[PDB]
Amino acid sequence: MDIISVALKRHSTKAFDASKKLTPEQAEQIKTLLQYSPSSTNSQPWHFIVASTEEGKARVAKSAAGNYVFNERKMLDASHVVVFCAKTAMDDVWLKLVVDQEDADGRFATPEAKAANDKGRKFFADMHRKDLHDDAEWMAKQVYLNVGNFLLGVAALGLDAVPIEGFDAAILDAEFGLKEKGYTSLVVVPVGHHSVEDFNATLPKSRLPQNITLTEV
Amino acid sequence: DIISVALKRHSTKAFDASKKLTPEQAEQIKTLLQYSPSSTNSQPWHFIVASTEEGKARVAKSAAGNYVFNERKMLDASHVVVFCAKTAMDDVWLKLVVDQEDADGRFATPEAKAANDKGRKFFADMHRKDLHDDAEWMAKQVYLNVGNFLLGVAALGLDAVPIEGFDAAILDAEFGLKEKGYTSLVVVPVGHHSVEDFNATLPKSRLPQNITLTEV
Ligand SMILES: Cc1cc2nc3c(=O)[nH]c(=O)nc-3n(C[C@H](O)[C@H](O)[C@H](O)COP(=O)(O)O)c2cc1C
Ligand SMILES: Cc1cc2nc3c(=O)[nH]c(=O)nc-3n(C[C@H](O)[C@H](O)[C@H](O)COP(=O)(O)O)c2cc1C
Ligand SMILES: NC(=O)c1cc(N2CC2)c([N+](=O)[O-])cc1[N+](=O)[O-]
Ligand SMILES: NC(=O)c1cc(N2CC2)c([N+](=O)[O-])cc1[N+](=O)[O-]
Repeated sequence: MDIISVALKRHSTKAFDASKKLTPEQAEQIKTLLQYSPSSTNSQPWHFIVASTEEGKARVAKSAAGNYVFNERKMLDASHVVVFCAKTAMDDVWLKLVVDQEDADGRFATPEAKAANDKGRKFFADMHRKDLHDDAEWMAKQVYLNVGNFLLGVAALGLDAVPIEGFDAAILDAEFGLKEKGYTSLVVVPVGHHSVEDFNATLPKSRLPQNITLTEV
Repeated sequence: DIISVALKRHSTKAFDASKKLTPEQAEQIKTLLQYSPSSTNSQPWHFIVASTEEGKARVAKSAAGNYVFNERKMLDASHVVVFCAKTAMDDVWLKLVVDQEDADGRFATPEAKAANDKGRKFFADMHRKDLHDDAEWMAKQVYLNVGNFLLGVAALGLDAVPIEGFDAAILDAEFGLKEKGYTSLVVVPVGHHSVEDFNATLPKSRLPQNITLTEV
């Protein structure tokens, strides 16, 4: 069925059925979804942690403490749990890595075309790095775009999920040693299948009317 | 299959100005923008959809400086959507959201409505008072909407291209969204690519998972 039907019917799951795992093929597909999301200048300023074992999810679940105990069950009961992370700083060695990958994938007919791409990426990278001083926020924006792509995609695969901002990033970061690796956790997304306990599965979806949020010209 | 569309979609560099969206597709595009999820269902956004040649030209003005090469995408495309984020989360917006959820029957009792409003106010207060990042927090929700939109339109058989290469100050002044309490973030022309689009035949490139993904 069309994505409009998927968009109108998907929902944030409030409780997962821990016995319903992703199929082996589905496990590979969600990884493909994560990698192929678009990003400004194809910068891909991200890293993903995909927890599928009881041990792995327990380590992620440490972040659902304090005022976030509300999300612990979700992190432990879902089949797979994805931690979306953003680079803490945009370094030149990474920018080079991106251009070389496009080059190796055959996107530049001449060594001038490749040089033109590195320059174009350098323009935006420096605009945020040197002038605006918001490269951390710029990269986080790309990660959130990835989350959006990911949420609709998994729903399209007939999978349930829930985006989570309610977790302790410092706790999660320390658990997986992300700071020293050059990353920071932003959004946690448990994916699997909802249980009968998921009260949100049967409730009507609510959104502000278009006359308030949309202008046609 | 959604994996097929994720692997086949691409950023179109040039649109065929002859291919316009059908009235059904034009409606579906707005449905996608409206139904995207957001933290606490805060929906801190505004969208400007330009379908007329005059409307599109107004948007295209934000690319007259160092972004001249982006004007053609904005004019040749059937529909052009500029994603805007609120500049500040106000109690008036917070009430509109919870009252709308109430109208839509998401609350069984007035206590749940009160609890939902309190839970959202909690997250909203934290960002403006403590973290001092409410503007970026709302902007991130808008980017999440963009991610959802790009996949959605690709699945509809439509071509699109997210554009960051535009002057937000110019675009803001054009549509007066400044006084309205919004800021332009992303421009997304939607339509059908022309035979001229070089990116259409180009292989997609992404870093391998051994670099970006850790399994535990
Ligand atoms: C960035 C982000 C963070 C979220 N964090 C949480 C969370 O911590 N807990 C939760 O139960 N839902 C969370 N949600 C889900 C939203 O509340 C939900 O998307 C919204 O109410 C609309 O409902 P729907 O997703 O079912 O359409 C989050 C959503 C987004 C976009
Ligand atoms: C936030 C954002 C801004 C972008 N801005 C531009 C732009 O100004 N010009 C352009 O040609 N492409 C732009 N793109 C498209 C990206 O360069 C493109 O998604 C990326 O190189 C990956 O290629 P793909 O979209 O074909 O998968 C933008 C993409 C994103 C996510
Ligand atoms: N990687 C790109 O697609 C790209 C290339 C250029 N250069 C070729 C024209 C520019 N830009 O210069 O603004 C901007 C982007 N961008 O996505 O932000
Ligand atoms: N009570 C809820 O079900 C709830 C709680 C949270 N926060 C506390 C974790 C968020 N949210 O943050 O978006 C959203 C919802 N929601 O209504 O979908």
